[PDB]
Amino acid sequence: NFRRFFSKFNVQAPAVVVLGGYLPIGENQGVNSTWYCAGQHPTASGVHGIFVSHIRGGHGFEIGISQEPFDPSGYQLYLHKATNGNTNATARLRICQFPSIKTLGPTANNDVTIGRNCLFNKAIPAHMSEHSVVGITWDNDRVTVFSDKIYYFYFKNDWSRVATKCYNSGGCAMQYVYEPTYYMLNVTSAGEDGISYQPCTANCIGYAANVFATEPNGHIPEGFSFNNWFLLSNDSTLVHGKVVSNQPLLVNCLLAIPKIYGLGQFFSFNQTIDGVCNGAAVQRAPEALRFNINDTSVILAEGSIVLHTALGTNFSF
Amino acid sequence: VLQRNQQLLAESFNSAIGNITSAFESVKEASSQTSRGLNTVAHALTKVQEVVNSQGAALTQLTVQLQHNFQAISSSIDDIYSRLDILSADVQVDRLITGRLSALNAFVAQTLTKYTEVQASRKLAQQKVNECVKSQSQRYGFCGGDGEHIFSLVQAAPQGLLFLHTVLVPSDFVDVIAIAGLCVNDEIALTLREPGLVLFTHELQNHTATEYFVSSRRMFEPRKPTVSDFVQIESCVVTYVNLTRDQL
Amino acid sequence: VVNSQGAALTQLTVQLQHNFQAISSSIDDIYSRLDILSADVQVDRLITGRLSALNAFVAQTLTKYTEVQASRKLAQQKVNECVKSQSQRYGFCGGDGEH
Amino acid sequence: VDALIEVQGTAIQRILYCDDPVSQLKCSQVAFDLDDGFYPFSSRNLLSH
Amino acid sequence: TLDVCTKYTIYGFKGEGIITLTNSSFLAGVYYTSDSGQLLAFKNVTSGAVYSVTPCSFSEQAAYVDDDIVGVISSLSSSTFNSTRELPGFFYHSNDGSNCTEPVLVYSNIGVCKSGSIGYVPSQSGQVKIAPTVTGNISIPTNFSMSIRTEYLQLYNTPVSVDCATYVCNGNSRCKQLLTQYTAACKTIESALQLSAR
Amino acid sequence: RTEYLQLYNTPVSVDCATYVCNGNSRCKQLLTQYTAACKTIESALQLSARLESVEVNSMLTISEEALQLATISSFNGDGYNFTNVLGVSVYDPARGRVVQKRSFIEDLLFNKVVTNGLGTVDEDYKRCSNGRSVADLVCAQYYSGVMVLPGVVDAEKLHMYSASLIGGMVLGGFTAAAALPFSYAVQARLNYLALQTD
Amino acid sequence: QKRSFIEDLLFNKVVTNGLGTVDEDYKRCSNGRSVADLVCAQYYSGVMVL
Ligand SMILES: *[C@@H]1O[C@H](CO[C@@H]2O[C@@H](C)[C@@H](O)[C@@H](O)[C@@H]2O)[C@@H](O[C@@H]2O[C@H](CO)[C@@H](O[C@@H]3O[C@H](CO[C@H]4O[C@H](CO)[C@@H](O)[C@H](O)[C@@H]4O)[C@@H](O)[C@H](O[C@H]4O[C@H](CO)[C@@H](O)[C@H](O)[C@@H]4O)[C@@H]3O)[C@H](O)[C@H]2NC(C)=O)[C@H](O)[C@H]1NC(C)=O
Ligand SMILES: *[C@@H]1O[C@H](CO)[C@@H](O[C@@H]2O[C@H](CO)[C@@H](O[C@@H]3O[C@H](CO[C@H]4O[C@H](CO)[C@@H](O)[C@H](O)[C@@H]4O)[C@@H](O)[C@H](O[C@H]4O[C@H](CO)[C@@H](O)[C@H](O)[C@@H]4O)[C@@H]3O)[C@H](O)[C@H]2NC(C)=O)[C@H](O)[C@H]1NC(C)=O
Ligand SMILES: *[C@@H]1O[C@H](CO)[C@@H](O[C@@H]2O[C@H](CO)[C@@H](O[C@@H]3O[C@H](CO[C@H]4O[C@H](CO)[C@@H](O)[C@H](O)[C@@H]4O)[C@@H](O)[C@H](O[C@H]4O[C@H](CO)[C@@H](O)[C@H](O)[C@@H]4O)[C@@H]3O)[C@H](O)[C@H]2NC(C)=O)[C@H](O)[C@H]1NC(C)=O
Ligand SMILES: *[C@@H]1O[C@H](CO)[C@@H](O[C@@H]2O[C@H](CO)[C@@H](O[C@@H]3O[C@H](CO[C@H]4O[C@H](CO)[C@@H](O)[C@H](O)[C@@H]4O)[C@@H](O)[C@H](O[C@H]4O[C@H](CO)[C@@H](O)[C@H](O)[C@@H]4O)[C@@H]3O)[C@H](O)[C@H]2NC(C)=O)[C@H](O)[C@H]1NC(C)=O
Ligand SMILES: *[C@@H]1O[C@H](CO)[C@@H](O[C@@H]2O[C@H](CO)[C@@H](O[C@@H]3O[C@H](CO[C@H]4O[C@H](CO)[C@@H](O)[C@H](O)[C@@H]4O)[C@@H](O)[C@H](O[C@H]4O[C@H](CO)[C@@H](O)[C@H](O)[C@@H]4O)[C@@H]3O)[C@H](O)[C@H]2NC(C)=O)[C@H](O)[C@H]1NC(C)=O
Ligand SMILES: *[C@@H]1O[C@H](CO)[C@@H](O[C@@H]2O[C@H](CO)[C@@H](O[C@@H]3O[C@H](CO[C@H]4O[C@H](CO)[C@@H](O)[C@H](O)[C@@H]4O)[C@@H](O)[C@H](O[C@H]4O[C@H](CO)[C@@H](O)[C@H](O)[C@@H]4O)[C@@H]3O)[C@H](O)[C@H]2NC(C)=O)[C@H](O)[C@H]1NC(C)=O
Ligand SMILES: *[C@@H]1O[C@H](CO[C@@H]2O[C@@H](C)[C@@H](O)[C@@H](O)[C@@H]2O)[C@@H](O[C@@H]2O[C@H](CO)[C@@H](O[C@@H]3O[C@H](CO)[C@@H](O)[C@H](O)[C@@H]3O)[C@H](O)[C@H]2NC(C)=O)[C@H](O)[C@H]1NC(C)=O
Ligand SMILES: *[C@@H]1O[C@H](CO)[C@@H](O[C@@H]2O[C@H](CO)[C@@H](O[C@@H]3O[C@H](CO)[C@@H](O)[C@H](O)[C@@H]3O)[C@H](O)[C@H]2NC(C)=O)[C@H](O)[C@H]1NC(C)=O
Ligand SMILES: *[C@@H]1O[C@H](CO)[C@@H](O[C@@H]2O[C@H](CO)[C@@H](O[C@@H]3O[C@H](CO)[C@@H](O)[C@H](O)[C@@H]3O)[C@H](O)[C@H]2NC(C)=O)[C@H](O)[C@H]1NC(C)=O
Ligand SMILES: *[C@@H]1O[C@H](CO)[C@@H](O[C@@H]2O[C@H](CO)[C@@H](O[C@@H]3O[C@H](CO)[C@@H](O)[C@H](O)[C@@H]3O)[C@H](O)[C@H]2NC(C)=O)[C@H](O)[C@H]1NC(C)=O
Ligand SMILES: *[C@@H]1O[C@H](CO[C@@H]2O[C@@H](C)[C@@H](O)[C@@H](O)[C@@H]2O)[C@@H](O)[C@H](O)[C@H]1NC(C)=O
Ligand SMILES: *[C@@H]1O[C@H](CO)[C@@H](O)[C@H](O)[C@H]1NC(C)=O
Ligand SMILES: *[C@@H]1O[C@H](CO)[C@@H](O)[C@H](O)[C@H]1NC(C)=O
Ligand SMILES: *[C@@H]1O[C@H](CO)[C@@H](O)[C@H](O)[C@H]1NC(C)=O
Repeated sequence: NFRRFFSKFNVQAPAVVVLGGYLPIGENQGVNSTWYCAGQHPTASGVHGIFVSHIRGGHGFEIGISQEPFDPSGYQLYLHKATNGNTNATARLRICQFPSIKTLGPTANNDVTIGRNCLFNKAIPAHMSEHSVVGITWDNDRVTVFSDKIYYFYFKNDWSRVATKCYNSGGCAMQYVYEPTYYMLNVTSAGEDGISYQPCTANCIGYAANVFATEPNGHIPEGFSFNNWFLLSNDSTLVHGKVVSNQPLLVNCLLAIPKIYGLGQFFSFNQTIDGVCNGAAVQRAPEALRFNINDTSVILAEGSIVLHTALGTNFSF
Repeated sequence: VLQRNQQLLAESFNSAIGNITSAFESVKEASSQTSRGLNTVAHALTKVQEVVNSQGAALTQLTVQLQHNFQAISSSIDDIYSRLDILSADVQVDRLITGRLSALNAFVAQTLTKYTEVQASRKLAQQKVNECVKSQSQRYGFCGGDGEHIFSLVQAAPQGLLFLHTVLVPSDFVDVIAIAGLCVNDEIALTLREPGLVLFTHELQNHTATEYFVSSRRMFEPRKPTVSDFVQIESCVVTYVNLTRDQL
Repeated sequence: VVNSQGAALTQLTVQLQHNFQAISSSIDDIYSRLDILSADVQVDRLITGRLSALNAFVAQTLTKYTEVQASRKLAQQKVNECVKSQSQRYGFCGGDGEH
Repeated sequence: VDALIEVQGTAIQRILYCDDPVSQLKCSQVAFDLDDGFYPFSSRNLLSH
Repeated sequence: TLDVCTKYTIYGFKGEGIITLTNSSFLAGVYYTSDSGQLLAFKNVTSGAVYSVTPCSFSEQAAYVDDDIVGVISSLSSSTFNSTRELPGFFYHSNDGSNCTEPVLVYSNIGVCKSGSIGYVPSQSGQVKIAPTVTGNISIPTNFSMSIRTEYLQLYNTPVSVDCATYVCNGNSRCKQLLTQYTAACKTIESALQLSAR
Repeated sequence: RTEYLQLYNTPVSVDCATYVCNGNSRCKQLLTQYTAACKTIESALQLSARLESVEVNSMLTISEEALQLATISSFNGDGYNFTNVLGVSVYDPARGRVVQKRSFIEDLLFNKVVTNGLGTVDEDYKRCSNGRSVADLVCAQYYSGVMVLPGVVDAEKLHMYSASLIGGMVLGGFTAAAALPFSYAVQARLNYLALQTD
Repeated sequence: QKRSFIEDLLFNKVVTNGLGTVDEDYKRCSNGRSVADLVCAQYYSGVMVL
């Protein structure tokens, strides 16, 4: 079940990463409250993530997501999926402020705040399997779709009320999740099957926030926060804006949670750095080295940092 | 005066309102050039878009020039002021003040140039409302073009005013027989007076039924004529149909 | 006017020939002479000059285009009144006579 | 390497590269989505060093 | 080296390009340049060999479609695309060599459909007007309908004001007394903007 | 009486980077600091071309019926000549259909004042793309990174445009059997302006 | 009496509140008290659109 759910995402063979999110637990594991919005300690916020792959009629899937606090100047979403087959599973997805009503149809006054044309209007193919669900989750400005490939999109608004013009399904037919659970995902089999999807207990946030997969092209996988990543600037400061520039972001190798540097580990700009290059491997001599920080006390206590010049002069931190 | 024909045009107006209302939002759904040419919302939104982008300009570059240091140690006058004696900095500040003043003279000239041209343009649009709206134009296509005007709903938009020309549209064409003129007793030439109207004969003499009416050339409103509606001439040409006094 | 339009592009290469305070306009060759620092100074000079020239270019070109859009607005006006039709405005097109 | 950067309120996200004539123009236009139409481009001739 | 892209180093004129032979003839002169100052064609003495060089780079016009490029316009037949059709004045490059029927992007008398096919756009049918007639026959219009046409115009522009001194003097005192030498430009702008605003 | 007015203007196309950089990797990465101005100018020129293009397309109209009556044979000659002004009907070219060239009068003014070999006869850039011989400034300025957009319309299009518009005034009913005599419409206008008696 | 249907719809679609069109209060710049965007700055530059 979960094997097919997470096998769709593509990644290099030697990978182990902690993943957090509203993962499914039961077909109809009922909610513990009757709330659809999110606030302090937001757990029973309704359906943070819904996942459905079954239907009792088979005619199709109509989905409408909005926010009950009624901010009509925002955006709405409809999904019209033709429940026929796999290529026919292509669903018309429309992210636009919709001329909709709180009632799921034209039977009252309409919300017409649709000044903007649209934010998205395309048809996305899907597929059918018993253990391949299609669903949607939202988390802050993050929107993630389990349908074929993950679909992640960024926008600033609130979405709190979910409904469907097609309710011809049982409670177990759709899985609604509301609590972001954490699981460490390990894959090294070089196949659709990962090593495990074991739940994560500790260091999950750090591991998730720092561990990623090195691409064959050395590019950045999406969704990464870059929480401790900052623009390389020799001066000045920019709160906001956009720019193109040269930055030390290409990668030759990747390491995480080191355990050997305490034994006088040495690194050079010539040699490609050895170790578990988490993700792909690049046979390119390093040009710079980036370091994550958790507790400087180790550095303060026994961090022995000494640098060497082309004339042999050294400087010890 | 059937009272229905204007009703028939009414749902045409209402159906047109629906498309116009529809076309206001999401122009790029199934747009066509025939629906994107002149007198189209797309052309209209093109105009509104370019003008709003146009007005959203001509100020940033001003910040750009003042940012620069031109042929001087530093853009901070006080720095050199604190870091140097008087005379050399005086040379550079003269350069600097000359640079800023020259840039803004070019700027103020071009801005007033827009001002002059828009004064003329603003004048022109002023008439447009007067005639087309405040009054009824007899021009063929002056308000917009190639149509017969009915009225126009005039509205506004940020810092401007807009026209929507409600215009009648021809769809059918009545094919009728025209008469050159009348002569009677080879003495009296019965002839037209007002060029807009025209005499004619619906149907022909196939079964002794020649329906002599008069109507406007432009519009099809057949009706029986009157003698006083015509004029008399003392000269005749072959173009006139021959009639007798009994036929008068 | 056709002689007029047969102009306003020759001058471009002229200042492109001209060197804005530098040893030589050949950016590649001068780049192939010394270190990077001084060359960076001069290349900024030339790019600024040429961009400013084309900024000028843009202003008068759009100026011609602005004045001419009004012009053929009037022209399309003309093709309406007494061209596709006949009006009673005396001498409106033509002048000094009855059309 | 070279890429486009988006910073918002001292936060950084949506960083895109330029290793594509399509992408080069995209960062040459600093827009994630461009507008369909004609755009002139040179001949990319970095084939041989 | 001949007719290849190479690093030319010629009489203090250096660079990269492709040289070509030409058969021109002039009893004098050895080099010939462009308006910009670059040298295209030249001759050598002992043999009169005349050569013209070309850059190893040229431009082209490519069309952005939906979210990709499907059509390219260049001067060389070779292209990465399946098909390249030599249209009058240019080469059209695409993998879709079909006929355009419902053009989506139109330039001049030419247009391109969604699939990328290109075509010649026929002239749009114009409105029909019936001239008056002396006699005989006429097609009088009847049975009319509605059509509403669009028009806009922007009327007024917001004014702006600046103090040159403040804009140029950020609090200094010595500045104004030094700059007393010339100020009339500030005068011209202020009066002009004020009268314009009023 | 005589009047004239010009209609549109020739557009220009330039690439900023190429115009400034003649194939310079270091320079382009250097100039990467400032580019927004290039975006503005290209947008302006591109958006312009589009806006004037669509409006001229809206300006033009067509009427094949007027084309039917265009020829002298398709006009009921009444004393008047209209010989050198009426457009010439030319044979079937490689197209295979009878097409129309320009009448005597405009060809006269063209061949006198409009110099052949200028920018009006659009140049196919292939000739210098192969090069192989000494060329003129146009390919060099292409080398500079400049290309001149083809004319949006054609003289023949305007020729038959003007022909259709002028010939539209002889129509009677829909597809009239024979053109009404020009004189007949004349006294029509004459009576309109002032009803004639004699 | 507020706006009719179309103009307010076109107003909101083409112009968003907080653009150059919307009016501004100059008191906060005098107070400061927070980060400043351009608008106070060009006031500091001495330019003023009426
Ligand atoms: C460690 O670095 C080595 C060099 O890198 C620098 O030095 C070290 C100390 C660090 O500071 C580092 O940061 C520096 O950047 C690196 O060596 C690599 O591999 C070989 C080493 O032998 C070298 O490549 C050679 O290339 C030539 C061709 O280049 C020109 O050579 C002559 C120069 O005049 C010209 O005439 C030619 O036309 C070429 O244009 C090859 O000919 C040569 O083949 C043989 O060279 C030696 C000669 O004794 C033999 O012993 C070898 O076995 C070869 O068979 C090499 O191919 C070069 O130093 C460097 N090349 C590259 C591409 O990196 C070494 O790999 C680094 N080690 C690690 C583990 O990272
Ligand atoms: C993510 O998923 C991967 C895939 O399973 C896990 O990798 C396994 O890790 C365990 C724990 O170390 C391995 O088990 C031990 O492996 C030792 C090393 O040999 C393996 O590794 C080398 C190099 O990768 C391979 O070439 C080799 O073929 C082996 O696969 C063995 O030496 C160990 O056996 C020793 O101890 C036993 C007693 O316990 C003795 O009987 C033996 O004789 C020997 O002395 C042991 O087998 C396992 O092998 C790894 N898998 C693979 C395929 O190598 C990751 O740990 C996992 N990570 C997370 C976070 O989930
Ligand atoms: C803030 O301010 C600093 C200070 O200037 C800027 O730092 C510059 O960064 C750039 C980017 O790398 C540097 O450019 C590089 O210069 C190298 C100089 O090496 C020569 O000089 C040394 C002596 O100093 C010699 O010993 C050596 O042998 C060389 O002769 C170049 O080697 C680099 O080459 C690049 O291009 C080649 C292709 O030709 C590539 O193969 C290389 O990998 C490399 O990419 C490069 O040109 C520049 O030198 C730095 N300045 C100084 C003074 O050193 C920051 O960029 C600036 N901005 C920010 C945001 O920090
Ligand atoms: C200008 O307007 C007048 C007034 O409407 C028109 O007079 C109408 O003429 C049309 C035909 O041109 C008639 O429309 C059709 O009438 C059918 C029955 O009426 C006569 O039909 C034939 C005519 O060929 C006679 O032989 C027969 O004996 C009938 O007496 C209706 O059944 C038709 O309805 C269907 O078609 C229309 C159009 O497709 C659809 O919208 C309908 O839903 C339906 O499917 C059709 O209405 C009409 O009867 C005439 N009206 C009157 C009052 O006589 C002029 O003809 C018109 N000028 C034109 C068209 O040039
Ligand atoms: C609009 O202006 C026209 C011209 O001033 C007025 O006169 C009409 O003119 C057209 C053409 O000029 C006429 O169309 C004609 O159709 C006729 C059809 O033949 C009739 O007569 C024969 C012999 O009696 C019958 O057997 C037959 O059934 C028909 O009743 C012919 O006269 C013409 O076509 C004939 O000759 C040609 C060439 O030889 C052949 O190719 C044909 O096959 C056919 O044999 C001609 O096409 C039209 O009929 C004229 N009007 C009338 C009322 O007759 C119009 O009157 C004017 N319109 C109005 C409304 O006033
Ligand atoms: C041009 O250059 C490239 C390589 O250099 C090649 O071009 C490709 O050529 C192949 C085969 O000629 C083309 O393949 C075609 O794909 C079409 C698209 O269908 C897609 O979707 C269906 C599901 O609806 C999938 O089953 C299918 O695999 C595709 O993913 C198909 O429609 C084509 O035929 C199929 O569909 C038709 C109609 O449905 C059926 O009647 C057929 O039986 C068949 O099932 C065909 O499979 C491919 O699109 C080309 N790519 C391009 C042009 O970019 C060629 O070597 C070269 N020349 C040509 C002419 O392309
Ligand atoms: C569109 O598809 C046509 C198919 O060929 C033919 O097109 C029409 C002319 C019809 O006759 C069709 O029944 C027939 O299959 C492709 O062929 C070319 O079409 C053009 C369009 O008119 C033909 O026109 C020629 O134009 C030149 C210059 O105007 C004249 O000299 C010719 O005498 C002729 O009029 C042409 O003959 C025809 N064949 C060729 C060019 O070999 C056409 O390529 C295709 N278009 C596109 C853009 O894909
Ligand atoms: C003139 O235009 C107004 C504005 O649209 C029309 O009023 C509209 O009338 C329709 C038809 O009744 C209303 O539609 C309603 O839709 C809801 C579902 O959204 C449905 O439940 C209702 O039964 C009704 O059909 C619409 O709300 C209403 N809008 C407004 C603003 O009044 C009016 O009808 C038009 N004039 C004529 C003569 O139709
Ligand atoms: C209606 O009355 C007028 C008034 O007389 C008639 O006009 C006359 O018509 C005859 C017959 O066509 C004309 O005779 C013609 O003379 C010319 C030479 O002028 C000759 O070439 C012809 O063969 C014919 O014989 C006569 O001139 C003319 N006179 C006038 C003053 O118009 C008209 O004919 C009458 N209508 C009908 C249908 O007969
Ligand atoms: C309609 O216009 C045509 C075109 O002009 C007239 O036909 C041609 O007219 C020209 C001058 O009008 C004649 O040129 C002659 O050339 C000879 C030799 O150079 C010269 O000696 C004469 O003095 C005259 O300039 C030409 O012969 C003549 N050709 C023909 C075939 O007509 C035509 O006469 C005009 N018709 C009407 C009704 O206006
Ligand atoms: C080059 O030679 C031309 C003579 O005819 C050409 O001969 C060779 C070179 C081939 O190109 C062949 O296709 C031609 O028939 C001269 O007409 C031409 O002027 C010469 N080039 C120059 C620059 O003078
Ligand atoms: C795809 O599904 C739609 C709606 O379910 C249906 O109308 C269409 O015929 C289907 N197409 C195929 C090829 O099955
Ligand atoms: C001084 O730093 C050491 C090394 O990090 C740390 O262990 C120690 O606690 C510090 N000194 C005191 C008195 O805490
Ligand atoms: C728009 O016009 C079409 C005819 O072109 C008509 O069928 C349709 O009903 C109209 N739309 C509305 C909303 O009335």
